[PDB]
Amino acid sequence: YTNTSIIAGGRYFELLNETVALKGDSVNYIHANIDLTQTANPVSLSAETANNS
Amino acid sequence: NGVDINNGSGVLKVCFDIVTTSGTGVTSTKPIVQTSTLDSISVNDMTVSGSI
Amino acid sequence: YTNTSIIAGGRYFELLNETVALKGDSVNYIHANIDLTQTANPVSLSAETANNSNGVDINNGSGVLKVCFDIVTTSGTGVTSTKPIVQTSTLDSISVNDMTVSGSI
Amino acid sequence: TIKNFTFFSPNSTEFPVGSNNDGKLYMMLTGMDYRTIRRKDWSSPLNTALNVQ
Amino acid sequence: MVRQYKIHTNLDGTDDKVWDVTNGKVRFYQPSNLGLQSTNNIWQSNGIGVMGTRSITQPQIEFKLETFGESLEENYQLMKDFVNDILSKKFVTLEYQTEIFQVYADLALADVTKTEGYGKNGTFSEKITFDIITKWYTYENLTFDKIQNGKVIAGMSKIYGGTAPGNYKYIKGTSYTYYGESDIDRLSRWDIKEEIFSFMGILYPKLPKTPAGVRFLDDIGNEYTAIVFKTEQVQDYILINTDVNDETYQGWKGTTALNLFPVMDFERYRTRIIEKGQMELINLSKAEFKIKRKADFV
Amino acid sequence: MVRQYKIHTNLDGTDDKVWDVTNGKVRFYQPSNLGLQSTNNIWQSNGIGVMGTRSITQPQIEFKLETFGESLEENYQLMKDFVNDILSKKFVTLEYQTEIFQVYADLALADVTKTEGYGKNGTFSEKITFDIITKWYTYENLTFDKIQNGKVIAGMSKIYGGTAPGNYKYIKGTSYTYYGESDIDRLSRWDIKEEIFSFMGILYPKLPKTPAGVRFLDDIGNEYTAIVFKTEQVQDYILINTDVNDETYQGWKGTTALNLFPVMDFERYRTRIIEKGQMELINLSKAEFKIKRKADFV
Amino acid sequence: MLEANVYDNFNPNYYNISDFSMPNGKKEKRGLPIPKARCQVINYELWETGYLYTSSATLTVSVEVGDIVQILFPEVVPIEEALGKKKKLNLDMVYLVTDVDESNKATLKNYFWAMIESLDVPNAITKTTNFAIIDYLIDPNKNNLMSYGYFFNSSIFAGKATINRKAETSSAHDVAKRIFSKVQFQ
Ligand SMILES: [Ca+2]
Ligand SMILES: [Ca+2]
Repeated sequence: YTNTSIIAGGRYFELLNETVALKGDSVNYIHANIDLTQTANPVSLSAETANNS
Repeated sequence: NGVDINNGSGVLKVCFDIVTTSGTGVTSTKPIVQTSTLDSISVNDMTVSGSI
Repeated sequence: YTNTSIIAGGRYFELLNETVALKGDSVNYIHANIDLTQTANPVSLSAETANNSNGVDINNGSGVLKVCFDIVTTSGTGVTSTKPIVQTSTLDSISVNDMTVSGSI
Repeated sequence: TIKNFTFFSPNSTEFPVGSNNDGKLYMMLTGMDYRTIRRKDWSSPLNTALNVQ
Repeated sequence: MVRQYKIHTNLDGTDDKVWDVTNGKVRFYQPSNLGLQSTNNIWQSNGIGVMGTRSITQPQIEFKLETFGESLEENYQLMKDFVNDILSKKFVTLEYQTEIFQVYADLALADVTKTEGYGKNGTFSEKITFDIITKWYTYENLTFDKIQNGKVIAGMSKIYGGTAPGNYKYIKGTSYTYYGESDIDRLSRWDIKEEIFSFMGILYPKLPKTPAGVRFLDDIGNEYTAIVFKTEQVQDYILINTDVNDETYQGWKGTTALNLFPVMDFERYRTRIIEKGQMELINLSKAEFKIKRKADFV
Repeated sequence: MVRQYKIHTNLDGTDDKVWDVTNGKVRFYQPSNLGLQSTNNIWQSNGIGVMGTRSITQPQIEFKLETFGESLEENYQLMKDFVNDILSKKFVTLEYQTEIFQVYADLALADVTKTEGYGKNGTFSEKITFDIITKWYTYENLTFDKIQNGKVIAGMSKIYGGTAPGNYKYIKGTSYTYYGESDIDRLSRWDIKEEIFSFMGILYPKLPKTPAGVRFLDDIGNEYTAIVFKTEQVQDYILINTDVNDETYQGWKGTTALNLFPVMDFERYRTRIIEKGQMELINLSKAEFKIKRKADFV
Repeated sequence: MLEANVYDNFNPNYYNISDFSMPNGKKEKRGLPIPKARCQVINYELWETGYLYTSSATLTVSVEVGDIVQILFPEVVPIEEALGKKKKLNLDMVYLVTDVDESNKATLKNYFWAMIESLDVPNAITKTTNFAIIDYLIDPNKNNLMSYGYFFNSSIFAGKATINRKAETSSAHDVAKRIFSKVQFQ
């Protein structure tokens, strides 16, 4: 993600040259994960086997 | 009231005699029925004065 | 048993926050067991696979009196139903004014 | 906990039976609740005007 | 003070010659191992350990057997008398005794050595090896317990006393506590506190042609096993032994010993292993029991 | 300074009798091996080596067990006490303590020796062998972490301050950074930083009939395992132990202990091994955890 | 180690009865029970489909012949049941206990192959599409073991069934093997 902005749960963040590793021969569901207890890095991305919203 | 005094707190009130009166004195008296709640009875003979 | 009173073999006792452990997916027969030789604790409760009431005369002789008072049915996780054992009154001759029967004579 | 009553106490302290403990016992023997009573007149009660002795 | 070892031919029996191996002419010295070994079946997957069932194995006991005769004739006479006494009985009971404990082992003679390296006056230094049947078991005396009637006290017990027609008062804590029971002498508990394997109970029956024997009750008052015999005449005493190795059942009348096994109730006798609870006497005036329960390490 | 060895009958349990094998009357000396062995499964093709998976194997620890009694009576009394206490519990926990670490091992009695070579006042010098269930695990108290609001600073924080009607400036780098969150007392993280194997949690449930128990979240906020029970009445505390050897899932109410195994969700409880992430409390008012985590060599 | 859920035999003489009262009101087939014991699997060889070899594992609880063993994994498998529809399926390895030795090492047979056991199929059924054979093979009214319906990808079993040798009566095992070889699925 070269320059993508996302609003999730009313929280704004930017993906600037953020790479997500994928599973081969698969349908990858890209998720934005917000954990407010992780003070320094509250947002992380994941590639999952299903839509786990 | 039927207040459980043996287990909990409170004042137990229970009627035993009904007294019908006039202006002067007592006209008639009727006692409250003594209920005997039981699960099963094995009896030889019985006599009923009222009804079953 | 939060507050249950029982009379077994003419002996009165109270079950005050007394817990009995049960067998899963089973019909549990709850018994009151009276052993007079156990001076400090003559009464104990058991959950059994059958009604093992023995009719032992504890007031005239030796032995342990076992009497079933409750039937507790379970699933694999908890109690599904409870049925009490019938309380029998054996009498010779009765004089009565009125009677109500919910079952049958 | 199991509270035993109709049992002897060797040290004369083990199983004391109180008024409420016997009260509950008597109720079970005759088959009565707190809404009914057991009453017997050994001698008929006298009626003097608006009073019943 | 010091440890006493004793070898018994028929422990729990009348024909029991005892060999004082600690004190006597024939002596047991330096036991190989009196401890125990266990195989716990511990399998581990990814560093985390799972434990199976521990088979508590008992190792052979090897003693340095020395003889203390006065002549070559006396030492040869000891070795012949001692070793054959061990051979005459199928198994020989050892006794481990100290200031604190007295336990027993049921050894079976595995190996004995005889060599021509004689010390003074033809003395012997030999190794005697034993195989274990049961390692450490107590031989306690089991007796019934009696129940006593509590004392009568004014105001605390249930009596109609003082001013006529009597009075008993309800009080918080004191109230009415029953004194005892009319004929409390009818209650006798033969208490079983720990699990037992074998026992040597002598039982004297009351009435002939009435099933005579002992029954066992668990903690909830249910019967698990019962040694019940039916007899035509009254045998002065029934001498039952539950030991597996030399199981003995016999009804003694006078000087005659009769085998009571075929006349015993096979359905009631479900197990030999006695569980925690109590024992009841059926058709018995008197009984004397000798209980023998285990101890893995002592 | 010096090393401390301690034997625990039931670590993580109220009935925990501790034996000081460094200081006490019964002492452990000269451990055989405290290290480890590994089988790497190395198969070689044409001189080139390919490595499989390393099965880290733990070897038996043999201690020179010495007793320090004052009389023959006391030394016999120690050997009988110490060995039977180890036998009473299916497995014993060792405590390897030093200036830098405090690790524990789950031992099972492999072999104990008893001989008649007594030193002074009936002293004992015997070898005790143990089988390894789990070797070196840290036993630590796991607690949640709290989040606190950052301080408010003029020009740095998002506030409309100073001259009316309030002013917040967009700067380069310093700009506006939020102070904290309203009710930041709601945020609590039970952090899991390294992979844990077993745990002894005391769960305090809130609402009856609602699945009460802990669930585990991975690094992406998904659930892998959950120990969840659906009770009929409010238990005062649920006691859960994940130890493989003695699993406990009991709901205590007053003085009564209830087995919670059939009421548990079997589908949600996928694994015992807890991974890096966070723990969530389902229908719980309070929680108290004790985490045990393995270490191969220490 | 791996987590295992041990259940007693999924007897279709018991579970294939529509007497379970659903919360809405209507009657459905008896649901699977709770595991009689939760144990852990050690010293194992576990096969996903059981195409060539039969599985083996030493279990902590003393399992007996007939019991069903559900091996659990803390991961999820996404299966596409409809063109666009995908469902969150938890990873499982389900087997039937065939034999347990003295050391409690259980010989595990994959549930499907243990279900289509002793079942014979005539040439008349092999005449239609592969869907008809799958619908015949998976039926709790005929099978030795209980089954609550199959999930199948239409595209792979769309083709016409393979021609039988001598047009004889073949076993459910031989036909499945012949079909699974051509469709390239297990
Ligand atoms: Ca003998
Ligand atoms: Ca423990």
